[PDB]
Amino acid sequence: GRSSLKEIEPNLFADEDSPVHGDILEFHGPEGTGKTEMLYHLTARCILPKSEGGLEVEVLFIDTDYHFDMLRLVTILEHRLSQSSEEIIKYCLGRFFLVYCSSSTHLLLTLYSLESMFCSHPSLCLLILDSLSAFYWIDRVNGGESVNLQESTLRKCSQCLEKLVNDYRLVLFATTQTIMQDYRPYLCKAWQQLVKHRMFFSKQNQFSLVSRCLKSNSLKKHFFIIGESGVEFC
Amino acid sequence: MQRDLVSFPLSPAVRVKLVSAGFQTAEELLEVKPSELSKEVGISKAEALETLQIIRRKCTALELLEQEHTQGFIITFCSALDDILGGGVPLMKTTEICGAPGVGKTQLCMQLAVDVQIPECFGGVAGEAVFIDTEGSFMVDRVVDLATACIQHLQLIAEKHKGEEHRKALEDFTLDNILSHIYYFRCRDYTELLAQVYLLPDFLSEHSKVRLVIVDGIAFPFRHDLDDLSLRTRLLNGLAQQMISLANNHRLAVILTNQMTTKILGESWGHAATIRLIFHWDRKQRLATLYKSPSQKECTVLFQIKPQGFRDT
Amino acid sequence: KKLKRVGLSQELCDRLSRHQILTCQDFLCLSPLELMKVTGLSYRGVHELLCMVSRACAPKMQTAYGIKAQ
Amino acid sequence: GVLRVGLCPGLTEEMIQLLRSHRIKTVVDLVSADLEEVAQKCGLSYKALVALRRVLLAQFSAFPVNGADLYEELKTSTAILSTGIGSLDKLLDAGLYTGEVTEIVGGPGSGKTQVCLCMAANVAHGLQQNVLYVDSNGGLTASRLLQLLQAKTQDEEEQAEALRRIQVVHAFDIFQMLDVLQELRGTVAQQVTGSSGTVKVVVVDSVTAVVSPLLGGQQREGLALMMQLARELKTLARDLGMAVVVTNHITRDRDSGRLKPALGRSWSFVPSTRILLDTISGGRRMACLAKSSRQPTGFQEMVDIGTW
Ligand SMILES: Nc1ncnc2c1ncn2[C@@H]1O[C@H](COP(=O)(O)OP(=O)(O)OP(=O)(O)O)[C@@H](O)[C@H]1O
Ligand SMILES: Nc1ncnc2c1ncn2[C@@H]1O[C@H](COP(=O)(O)OP(=O)(O)OP(=O)(O)O)[C@@H](O)[C@H]1O
Ligand SMILES: Nc1ncnc2c1ncn2[C@@H]1O[C@H](COP(=O)(O)OP(=O)(O)O)[C@@H](O)[C@H]1O
Ligand SMILES: [Mg+2]
Ligand SMILES: [Mg+2]
Ligand SMILES: [Mg+2]
Repeated sequence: GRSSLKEIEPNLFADEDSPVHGDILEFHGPEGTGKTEMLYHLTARCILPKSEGGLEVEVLFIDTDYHFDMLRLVTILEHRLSQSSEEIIKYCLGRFFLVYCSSSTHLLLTLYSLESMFCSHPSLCLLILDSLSAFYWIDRVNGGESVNLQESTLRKCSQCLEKLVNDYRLVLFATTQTIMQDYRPYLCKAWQQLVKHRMFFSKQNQFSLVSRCLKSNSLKKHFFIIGESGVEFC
Repeated sequence: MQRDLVSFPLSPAVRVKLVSAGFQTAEELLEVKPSELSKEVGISKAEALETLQIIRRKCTALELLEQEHTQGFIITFCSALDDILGGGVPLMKTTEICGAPGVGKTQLCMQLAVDVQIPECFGGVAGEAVFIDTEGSFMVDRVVDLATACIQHLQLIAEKHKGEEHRKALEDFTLDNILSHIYYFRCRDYTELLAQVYLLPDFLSEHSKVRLVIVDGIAFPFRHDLDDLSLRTRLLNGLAQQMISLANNHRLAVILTNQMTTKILGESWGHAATIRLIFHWDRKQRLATLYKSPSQKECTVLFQIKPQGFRDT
Repeated sequence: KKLKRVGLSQELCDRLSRHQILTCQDFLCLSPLELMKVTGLSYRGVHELLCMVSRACAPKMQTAYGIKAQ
Repeated sequence: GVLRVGLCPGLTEEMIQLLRSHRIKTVVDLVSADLEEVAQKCGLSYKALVALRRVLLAQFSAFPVNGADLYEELKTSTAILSTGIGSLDKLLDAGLYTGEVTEIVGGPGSGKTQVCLCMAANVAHGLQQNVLYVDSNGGLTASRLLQLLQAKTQDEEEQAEALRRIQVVHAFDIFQMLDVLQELRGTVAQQVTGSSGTVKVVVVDSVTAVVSPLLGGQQREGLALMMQLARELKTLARDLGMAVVVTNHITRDRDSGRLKPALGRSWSFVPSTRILLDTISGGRRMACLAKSSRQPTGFQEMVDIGTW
């Protein structure tokens, strides 16, 4: 049974005591606001051993910007651990997975193959997708004036994700970018009908996080700072 | 390495049809004959032939160092100003000369048109000049004074070299021959200047001996009304990469004269010149400030204009 | 000056007119990427069109010797 | 992409034509379709379709790699390249990193080209590894490189050896530089044991010179080209382990007096780190991080181009 969202992050989901069944969340904000820092915070919580405050559940990470900094992750894990050593961090990393996707078609091919991963790793109960909006500009040109043609591949990936999230009760933390102009939707409808919570990031170092929950149309606000130890919720 | 069709210069409409049929990388289209590729997609045989042509179709620092020495610098008869520039106005690079009107930019432009024709055996470059005049300041009779004066100066050295080959290059160097290699171009509006700049890469390929291109006036004296929309697409893109590439493939020097700047036209303009000089007054005495350069630190010098032409103080 | 006098194909001229382009001046103000969109031509093909259009307005060359001799 | 003979064993025209007739053209449709409706109906062997689908899916998809295994490779292959300028090296925390896209910002004559030449000379002489300098504005000057080399050593053989280790290329339009980058990628792919080359650094002088013309009007063809260039640089960096360096202009947002890059919101997400250069004197340039994944921003300091 997947752990409830209120356990993954008590400082964001303080009213989600029920076990999760295929929820989806999204991050949105300008550059250098902390979207990738949060994914390190959540990733650290889920791979650390239970003796050190973690949950001990594997994680899968999908990258399409090539911005994943291995050193920045490891420096966090050594800090958080009470007594960090090389032979300890090895096991902490042993529950982390990574893939790179170069184009929407490559991503779609990867998704159809990821069906085999979860059939072999039942503990894999988290899924992260960085910069879902990487191929927007390229694809919007190859599709011509016909909107249906512009979004064809992005729609298929959306239909694939929803199928994976429910067959195995995962949590998807997608990430997007502020490319046009608070909020300005540009992705397809086949995807925007899936997101439950949409969270926004701002800059002033103090970072302010605003959460909107379309499940109940409730708005909140949080604060946090980024230090050498990672994210700290005020 | 799976080149992607968005990186190729294929026409936008044809690319849409190609991708819709399922083609993603250029490596797929290499084997298919043009006859079949015209049927799988809704394009004509001519397009099928043009497309497959695009799909299929250097020097180290040591080598560039050798070429840099050999390619002579253009002198200005001002040993002071020529000293800060490193020897003279260089080839394969763009230069700019800013300054308020009435300071002598056109005099320096004219003096360079003559100094590019000096024979090589005196340390010159032996090239012809192109003078794209936008302000209509060209005065041929002035070149005569700058020309005959230079020959007299050139004559005063050959007598000390005695029987060297200078006595033949001096015969080759004459007033009529000098004036028979200065090409004029009168532009009266932005459209004419754009048209001329578009055709210049052709005019230069026909005359391999040209070694200096001058653009007397990058900003028209009366940019007004709707013309301001025409100025864009010339300072943008046009006069930043057309002049650099033209001045490099043909191995020549380009000089742009500017009038707006007057102190020590678009924010991105400042990056459009490899070198930039500024002329201004001080106590009613001319100055030649160097403001930007990737090989010479900022410095200032003095100069004066005499009937004999550009000269030191 | 109007484009149809320059020497462009009649068919193409209509494709331009449907975008509210009538004079050579309007034609020159567009960048190469725009002209590709509004013509269907490849990158090199647009340069040939630009050369053709400019060849009807560029100034006439004049040697310095000639002007001195009037 | 589109199906073709030889893309994998077991494919022929007499079957590819059947698939094409049945509205199955590319690999995506083949793997996203229903095989039984195509096998029992329309007369195709179910086992053959399954085998073909699995082979294609395996061949044209990513394969997840554990974190522990990747950590060793990263720690062993990653390296830090000194930039020569001692102070700026401290600001960057030992300098450039292999596998990331670095960017430099600054107005006219703020030392963007001088810093690039300094890194090129230092990498050519100290570490003695090759360098590719993609020049888009004629900034490169052979004499300045020789001068900066002389500032380090006086031997004439060492200088001659160093100057032959720097390749120079020219690209004054978006397509030429894309061709150059793809050619470099192909050369590195083919040459697996040619250590005589093995470019370890890339310097793209004024990446804003070949992108600013493409942007303009209501068209969107320029954005796709810029993003294609960004993907090219990203793959060059990450996949091949070459410390790419880029140079960009600056501008002031109309709403406030702050400085920012010039290529817009889409570009700002590309670089993995940014260094802003500004003037407070011929030299005495001031540097301060504006973007990084390992240090706080806004750490202002001083450098002097008069010596470097
Ligand atoms: N170790 C650290 N100590 C202090 N501040 C840090 C540290 N690492 C990163 N930061 C700061 O925290 C922020 C990091 O943001 P992050 O890496 O999450 O970017 P992002 O939102 O993914 O950006 P983008 O999408 O534009 O690439 C930046 O302000 C960076 O300066
Ligand atoms: N030999 C030198 N000694 C000292 N300073 C020098 C030297 N050569 C150049 N400079 C300085 O370098 C400055 C030019 O900087 P640089 O060539 O790096 O500009 P840039 O960033 O490429 O500019 P642009 O935006 O126009 O491309 C000159 O103004 C001068 O101050
Ligand atoms: N034959 C000459 N002898 C001395 N001075 C001259 C001669 N011809 C022009 N000048 C000086 O040059 C100045 C004009 O410079 P000009 O060519 O207009 O510069 P710019 O082109 O930058 O405006 C005048 O003030 C004039 O005094
Ligand atoms: Mg990020
Ligand atoms: Mg004048
Ligand atoms: Mg430069």
